[PDB]
This record gives sequence, C-alpha cells and structure tokens, in this order.
Amino acid sequence: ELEKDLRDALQRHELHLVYQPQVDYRDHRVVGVEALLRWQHPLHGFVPPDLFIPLAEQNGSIFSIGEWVLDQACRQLREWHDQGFDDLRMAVNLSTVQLHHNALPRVVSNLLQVYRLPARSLELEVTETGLMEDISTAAQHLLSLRRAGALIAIDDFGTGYSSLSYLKSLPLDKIKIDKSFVQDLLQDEDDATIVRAIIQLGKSLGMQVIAEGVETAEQEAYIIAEGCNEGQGYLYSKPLPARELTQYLKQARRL
Amino acid sequence: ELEKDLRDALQRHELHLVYQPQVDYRDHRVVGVEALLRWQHPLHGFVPPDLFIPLAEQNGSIFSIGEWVLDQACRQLREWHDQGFDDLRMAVNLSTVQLHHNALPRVVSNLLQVYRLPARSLELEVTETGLMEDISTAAQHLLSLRRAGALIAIDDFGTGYSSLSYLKSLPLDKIKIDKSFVQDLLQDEDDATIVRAIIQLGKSLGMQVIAEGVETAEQEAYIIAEGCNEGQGYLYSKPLPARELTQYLKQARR
Ligand SMILES: [Mg+2]
Ligand SMILES: [Mg+2]
Repeated sequence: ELEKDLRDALQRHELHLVYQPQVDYRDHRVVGVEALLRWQHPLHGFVPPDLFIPLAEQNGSIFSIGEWVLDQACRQLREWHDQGFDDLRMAVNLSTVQLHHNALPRVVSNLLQVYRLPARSLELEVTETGLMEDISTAAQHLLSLRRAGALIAIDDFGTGYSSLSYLKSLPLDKIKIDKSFVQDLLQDEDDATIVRAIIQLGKSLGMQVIAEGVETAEQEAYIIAEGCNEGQGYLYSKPLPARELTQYLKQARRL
Repeated sequence: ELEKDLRDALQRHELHLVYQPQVDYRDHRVVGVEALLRWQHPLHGFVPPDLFIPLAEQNGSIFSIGEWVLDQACRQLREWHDQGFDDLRMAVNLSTVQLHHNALPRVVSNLLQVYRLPARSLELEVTETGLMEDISTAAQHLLSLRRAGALIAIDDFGTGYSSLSYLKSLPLDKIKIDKSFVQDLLQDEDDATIVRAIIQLGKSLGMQVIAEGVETAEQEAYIIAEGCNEGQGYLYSKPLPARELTQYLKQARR
C-alpha cells in the first residue's frame, strides 16, 4: 500500500530532490533555493509529501530520510558556491519528528563543517505545528541549530497556531506566508488582509517575510507594494531538478 | 477547604464586582467599563481570580457565578445608562468553561433583553486559550453572541496561541494587549516590540486594540503614537466599587 513501498524507496533510489528559487525584491536577484523532497514511484507517479512524510514519521524512518535530504542539499549548495554563487542560501524543511529528535543538532553541525558552508547559508524551515507539540524541546534544538550557523524560518505561516511571545523569543529569522493566502491574493480580500497582516507582523518583529505561491506579476506587484521582502513560486520557477536549476541560476546571475 | 468554601461563596455573598474604566484615544473620553470579579473571604481575605476561577471551573461553580456576574454587570449598565451615561459599554470576562457551555448564548441574550440594553453595549472578553480549547464550538457560540447584539474581545492577547486565519474569520471586534507587555513597556524593549506588533496586527486585521495596564503618561504617549485605540489601567483608574466609579463618570462628564 506504499506504506510498505516507502520502505524500499531510498534504497531503490526513488526519492530525489527538486529545488525552487527565491527572489529578493530589493534587487530582484535569486538569493536562495528551497530543497523539496519527491518520491516518484515507477508504478504510482509522484506520492505527495503530505502523504508519505506522515508515513515516515510513524515508522521511524523520517530521521534517516531527513539525514539524506540534508546531506544532498548541503552538497548541492557547496557545488553552487564553488560555481561562483557563494552568497546563495539553501532551505530545507524539517518535519515535526525531526525537529524534536535530539540528534538533529549533531547532524546539521556535521554537514556545515563537512561542506565548509558559510554562516547563515543553511536555513531550516519548521511549521507552527512542529513548534507547538513541545515548545520547550523545539526551543532548545532551534537555539542549538542557530548556534551552529543555521538560520531558522517558519513555513506555512498563518495555517497553524502561534504565540507572539514565542515568535519573538525564538531564534527565528524569516516567516514564509502560506501559499494558500498568496495564490488567491487578487480574489479574496480576507486572504489579502491576512497576507498584509503577516507582512506587517514580520516587519513589526524584525523578521524577513517571503511570499510562497507567487504565480503572477500582478501578485508580485501587490506584495511588493505592501512591503514583502522575498518571493517564491511558479512566477519565478516551478521546482526543478538540480541540473535544470543550475542553468536557471547561471542565467539569472548572468547579467 | 478553599475549594470547599468556594462551593457556597455565592449564597454567602462573598463575591462582589469592581469596575475599571476604559478610555478611547480618538477623543480621550471614557467609553467603557470592565466588570471584574472579586472574592473577599472573611478568613482568607481576597482570593486571587487566577486561583479561584480555575477552581470554579473544576468544581462546576463557574456557571452560576458567571451568570451572577453577567446579571449584576448588565444591571449596573442599565443604571448608568439611566443616569445619563447613555453610550457606555460594559465588558465581562468569560472563562473557557463558560465560553463552551451550551447555555451561554441563551444566558447572555436573556439579560440583554431583561435589562433592555442597546446593541453593542455588552462586550464579552475571551482568551486565546478558551478559543483553542474547541475552535468549532467557540465559533458557533461567538456567532450566536454577536447575533444577539454582544461584542467580542480577545483578552490577555499575546500570552496564548492564536491563528491569524481564525482571528480574521471569527466575529471579533477587539484585541486587548496583555498587561504584562504594557507594564514592561518603557524599560523593556522586546515587550515594546510585542506591543508594537500587537497594535499593528490589530490595524492589519481591522480590529480595535486596547492596551491594558497603562500606568504612566509616557506609556500612553508611546502606544497612541503606534496606533492604539483605547487604554485601561491605573493611569485612568484602578478598579473601583460601583459607587466610586459612578463618582468617576459624573466627575468627567461635567
Ligand atoms: Mg518549505
Ligand atoms: Mg478582561
């Protein structure tokens, strides 16, 4: 039922990473890339991450998959840095189980040393739900990750529960607006209100804000006018395999 | 013995209300009053509400106590309206267990009609913790309360967990900055950041913002500059018994 086929997946080389660029609106430059895990099974097609990551969390294999993801993402960043894009950031999502695994600080610190990555070049994305299960342990691990040189961002912001007390207290550097609000920006005006509110909440707390799911130039124009710092989504590029994002990044940085 | 004593505090008339005024910064005029429950035990003295309301929620006394508070508060609003303070609003705190009780909409609607109170004159204060206890039930009770003519405010904001999604979709009118962030305002700069953020979150979402715990004129100047709409705290008045708050209202509207 693929909850059984998931187990062979990494062994069968059925998992891979795709990469989505992130654009800074101060200079409209590509400044970061988000690594996204895919499972393309030869019989079933792509299996949604929202399906199989819960599966991996329940059978205790998510930490081993996450180790593989982090290694491949850090290696890919080192390759891109060596090609001249040495200010590029790499962002990697951490599932809730990973976030609360006490070996996560060691795994990340190892990779930052092994690939000799600059400070502030790896960003770890966590969700509001991940933080809420056990804010005590999450805070300890996030502080340790920041101490090792990683940045921390909150993914899918606005879809979970957050405490403003903890948002300012934690070592959080960036808020990512959930794409559900950005995608329907120009249509629903409660969605636009929440987009504007998240932007201003990031500004009020001294955090960068990135809009996910930017599909159209008119959406980009609206969020830039309201003060958003960065963007991600189809307007810039869908998620791409590494070889194709290398071409996109060289083309984007050419001029 | 404390939980035991609270079981019958209400027949023993050991509960009373005090009232704290609220000031609108658009014209620096008293626009509302918060009713606050007190329990002065004959042997123990004042028992903190943070102590006896969780006790009332476990032992089931909260329902009858809460109904008594709303009744006394609506009665006092009717008296002040008839004394010429026609537009005054009354604010009452609802505990989590109260907020999720099936009979809460009928209790509030009864009192609004019994005391012939105008629409938007009673404001019910709920906490983020109360909303997150069961967002489905909370949402339908809040919609019924608003449908009956009550206003809804989130009390102690910033100290619990909220969702921007639900803040916008619920029938909320007002956010109350938690007193702990305002008391630390001028000396502590991270709480100044939280205060600024809450005020701006309120503007962004189209909700009024009231600061609780305002103690000095410099704090008030800071929060108005930031866009705060209302204030409450020792700077205006500490909580007062009804006869002194009447004196306070009369003194101002001279
Ligand atoms: Mg992400
Ligand atoms: Mg209150």
